[PDB]
Amino acid sequence: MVFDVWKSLKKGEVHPVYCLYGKETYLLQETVSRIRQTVVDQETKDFNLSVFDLEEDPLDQAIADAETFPFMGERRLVIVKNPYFLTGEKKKEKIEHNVSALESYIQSPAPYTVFVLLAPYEKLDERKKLTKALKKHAFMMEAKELNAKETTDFTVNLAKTEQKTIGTEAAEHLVLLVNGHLSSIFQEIQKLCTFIGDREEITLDDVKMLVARSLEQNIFELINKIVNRKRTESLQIFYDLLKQNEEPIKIMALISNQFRLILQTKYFAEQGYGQKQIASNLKVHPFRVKLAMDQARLFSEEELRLIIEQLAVMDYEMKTGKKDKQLLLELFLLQLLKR
Repeated sequence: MVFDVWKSLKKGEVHPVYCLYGKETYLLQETVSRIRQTVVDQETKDFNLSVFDLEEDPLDQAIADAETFPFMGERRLVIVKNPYFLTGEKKKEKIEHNVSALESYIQSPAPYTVFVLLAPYEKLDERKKLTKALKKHAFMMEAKELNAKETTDFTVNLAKTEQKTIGTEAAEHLVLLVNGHLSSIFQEIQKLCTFIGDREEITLDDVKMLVARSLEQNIFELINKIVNRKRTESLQIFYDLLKQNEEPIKIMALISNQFRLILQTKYFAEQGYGQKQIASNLKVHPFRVKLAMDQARLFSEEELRLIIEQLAVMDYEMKTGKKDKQLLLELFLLQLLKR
């Protein structure tokens, strides 16, 4: 897990070869950053840090760097992004790398180098020689996209890394408020750990007082309330947005993005595709795809198409000429509530 690596780095356990994979790029990024903070010194970072992207860079140069002594430092850091040849994708499109030299390197790596493969794919091809070599010689870490329940456990465990705790109710509420984004959970957990001072436990009350419901979560909820005929609850959500000075045009764009998502999700769901395949097809986090799937059940295809076109018209009427922007939005939302 991400936590195994993070805890290891803090104990001074830094290994010569890592393979960080999975589609949760934020955790890949955060981990690469912690490894950097561990091995690189700012005074020598020009000399002891190298980043390559195998989409455009030669593997051999990354290896030649890895085999160079650190310069006025104890360790060197070499980062190698996008080993697409670890997957089963169409191999004709890009650079034809020297995989065998890489296999050789990870099997006998330079003791003074920390070599990190950053492979933002869900799955590596287990049949590939190099994949087998990594599972043996590299510290493998998967940063997968989480569902609702997994996201709660992640939040609970995250608090522990700061020597605090958070109960499952408080954690579930936090995850709800930030609409499941891990980057937001990480941020809010750090704020909460500081906030509670000497106290050990982040309470549900701490979460509610400190953590603001995200705009994107508000948009989601506004749409729930509307499709559920809860007239005042949804008028209240909309008002609060305006009242904290969100721009009507921005509110509209987010509403538009969600309705487009619902239509797409409904389209693929009705062909039997699951939360899993839809997220990867749409390049949207499964957490957010699940919610769109739930909402898609409450609208017909024809409604969604109408709603979407209404929003494109509003976008144009707002961007061009002088119509009352808030009024345009009021009318739209009122139409939705009668209809």
